[PDB]
Amino acid sequence: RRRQLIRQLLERDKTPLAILFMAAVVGTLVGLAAVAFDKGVAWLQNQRMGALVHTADNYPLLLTVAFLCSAVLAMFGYFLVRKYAPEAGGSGIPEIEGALEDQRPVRWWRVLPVKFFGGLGTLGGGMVLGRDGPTVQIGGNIGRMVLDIFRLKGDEARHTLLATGAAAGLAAAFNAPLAGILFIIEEMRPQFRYTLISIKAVFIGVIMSTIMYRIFNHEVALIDVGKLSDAPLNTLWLYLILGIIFGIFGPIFNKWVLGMQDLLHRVHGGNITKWVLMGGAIGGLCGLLGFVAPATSGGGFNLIPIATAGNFSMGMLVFIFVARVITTLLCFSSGAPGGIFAPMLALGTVLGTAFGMVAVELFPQYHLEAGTFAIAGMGALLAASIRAPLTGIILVLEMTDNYQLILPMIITGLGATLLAQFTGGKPLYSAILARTLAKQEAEQ
Amino acid sequence: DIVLTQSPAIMSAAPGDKVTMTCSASSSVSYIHWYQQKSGTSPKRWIYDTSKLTSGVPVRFSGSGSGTSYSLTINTMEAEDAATYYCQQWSSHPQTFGGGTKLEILRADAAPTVSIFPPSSEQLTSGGASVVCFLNNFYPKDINVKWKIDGSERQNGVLNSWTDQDSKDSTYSMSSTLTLTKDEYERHNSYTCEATHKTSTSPIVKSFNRA
Amino acid sequence: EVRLLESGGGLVQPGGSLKLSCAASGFDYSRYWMSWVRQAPGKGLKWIGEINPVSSTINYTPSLKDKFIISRDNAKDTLYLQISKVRSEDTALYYCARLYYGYGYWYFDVWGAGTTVTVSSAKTTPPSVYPLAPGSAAAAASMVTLGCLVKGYFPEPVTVTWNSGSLAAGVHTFPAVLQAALYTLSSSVTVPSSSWPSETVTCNVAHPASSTKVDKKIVPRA
Ligand SMILES: [Br-]
Ligand SMILES: [Br-]
Repeated sequence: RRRQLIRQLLERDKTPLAILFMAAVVGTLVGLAAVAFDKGVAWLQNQRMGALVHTADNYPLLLTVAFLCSAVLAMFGYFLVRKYAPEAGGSGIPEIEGALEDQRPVRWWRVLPVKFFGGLGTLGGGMVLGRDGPTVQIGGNIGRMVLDIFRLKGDEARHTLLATGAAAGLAAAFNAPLAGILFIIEEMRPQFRYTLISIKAVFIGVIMSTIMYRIFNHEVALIDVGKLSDAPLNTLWLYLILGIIFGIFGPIFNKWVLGMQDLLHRVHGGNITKWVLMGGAIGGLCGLLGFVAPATSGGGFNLIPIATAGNFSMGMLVFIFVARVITTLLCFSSGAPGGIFAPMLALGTVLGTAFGMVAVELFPQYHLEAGTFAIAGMGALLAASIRAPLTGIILVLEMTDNYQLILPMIITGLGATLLAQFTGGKPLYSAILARTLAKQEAEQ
Repeated sequence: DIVLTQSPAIMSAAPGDKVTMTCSASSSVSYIHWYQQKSGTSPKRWIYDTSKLTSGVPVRFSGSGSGTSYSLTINTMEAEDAATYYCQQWSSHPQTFGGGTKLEILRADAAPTVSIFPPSSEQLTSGGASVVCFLNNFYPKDINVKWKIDGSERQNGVLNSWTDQDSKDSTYSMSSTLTLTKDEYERHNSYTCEATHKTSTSPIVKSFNRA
Repeated sequence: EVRLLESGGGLVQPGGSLKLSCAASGFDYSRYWMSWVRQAPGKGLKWIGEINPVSSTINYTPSLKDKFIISRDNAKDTLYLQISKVRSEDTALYYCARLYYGYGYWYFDVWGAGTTVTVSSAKTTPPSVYPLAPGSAAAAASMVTLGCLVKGYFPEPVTVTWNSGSLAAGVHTFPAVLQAALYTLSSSVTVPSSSWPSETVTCNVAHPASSTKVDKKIVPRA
């Protein structure tokens, strides 16, 4: 196939100006969408704080308005999803991947509103869920919308604009441009066959998305963890030990979410009213735990700098890990709109910090700072649960800027992804697309 | 914890010459460090991680070993290499240094230039009498001194003080001071000071008489 | 340059207390661990303790409760060591040191000059400074050997220079010897036969612990 390739190499990277320009506008809208979605989620969380003050004396009434405020916002989000867009439940990264396989539709006229407003409800009530899901799905659909509006033709544009949407979408959720592009290249593209996704364009989308986010967010970083210490070579083996711990825990956590989806589906059977009533009990629990023990609730970005700084006791870190594993399953397996990405960072950070603490006390000749082990384990559940280790690495790299930790991060990740493979685990986003594509056939 | 015992506690060797000291540990040890201390200066980091030189350290130096035994070595020694070499570990906690190994220049033998001094007029008015004897610029450092007062031997009120090896001629000096009260000093006439070396069988007597 | 300069060392009464200070100049004093290592007179190097830049974990050798207190002031660029209930075991030269590593087995990177801590009940005392001219029936050789005796001072140390340190060659000051809670030492110069008493050989002693600067002239006897 020599002379074909001779002509193919010659015709390499010449993305049609039409697709390049359309990725430019797609990134800009996904930018504004994620910016607005972010300001929105914050505003309800603030109102919710100011309500607990108008009632800061009658401690039971305090616990009540904390429950009901999140119950109401939760239910609203469940309903908006069951009634008008069922595939905007849960994360939504499984659907955008399916859409790249051409096995699920991009129903943009329905999802943009359902996800955006549905998420504002579940995130804004302080449920343990991430902005990733919402912005990723929302962003891909925004790409289809401009595909349809401008009626561009071809697989290139349909797969590209669908991709450049979800990349710029994950970028704007973490001020994380490189992580976004890498998310498509390692995790979201069609995994078993070639694709025409023009990377130069996904790139133009991520730039514009990131510039919009910088216009509304500069001077404040999502995670400021300072510059930590370096890692001596004779310490690396301790990070691989950490990865092995994640590698067996990774799939163990994947199993629970699948079965917990089942155990919660038994709760409502499929009945839109039992379901929405359940999410008000979940959301109300979260807005309640968010008052009485905030570390067990919320997205989890807040407790990351605190855990890295060694500011928790070892007991507290154990408590938090259990509790946050509990409230993470309750929220994500219920199907409420919102990603799982962000809260898995916290579960990872918390675990590493606990590991770094024990590592500090066993090896004073090593001169450890528990903080480096948090930064390594932060992207670790991403590796052992969703099996996109290269994406978690550049993600944590972008958010904490401790590049001198590049080796223990890479090493703990490969450790988690290898032991997750060898203990019979599956990439979480791909094992969700399955049971979805399998029920979307088992009905026949 | 982990005891380190450096081996040739003191030692000499001529310039342009191979030198080898030793660190030796009760338990097992990984990657040892070696510092060079000269009399009056801060210790200097000389060799780290079993084997690794430092910027400025001349390449005649070398380290080696493993487990529970390491060593420093100088292929061709120099003069500026005379110091104490301290090994130290941190493979285990807490870290530990060794005892030291003093490296002194070896040279030709030299005999003392002996000087004896009578108590000054100033010290006498205050009431004391110290007779100072200076045994100056010799090698090696083993020596004996004897005091005779009216040619009878004296072993009390004598105190001696050697120097460290010299920088320049790399010899030794040593001072012996007999201290009495003014009264006992005026009871006798001849104060003599006798040095027994290795360069001769017949001591260098120096004395004086008050007359 | 990179400089570690420590002060605070002196004379202290037993059961008392001192706070040594180490002053840093030439490098970012954070990001580095610091450490104290003392060296008893004529003995090996001994490890006190260490302290990490954020003051969040301090380690001390197997030695008692409040005996040592290592602390640091990153604003001031200075390292502190407080020794409480001082014994005679604590009489030693105290070194300030910055730590580093290579393969991860750590070492003592750059040291400072040191400061000396003397622990005795004996009282500060000035030196008496006596000339050692050669006997009046001298064996006036090619070179003549002069001296001065610096008798009965406390504590250490004295400086002894000759003709303001211009006669730098051919001098030995001897170690002081301690007796009945006092110190004594002598210095020896050697100058050519022609130099003395032609010119003036002077002995300059300085014992700062008692504000003593004295020059003593060596004139020939009789
Ligand atoms: Br999902
Ligand atoms: Br989030």
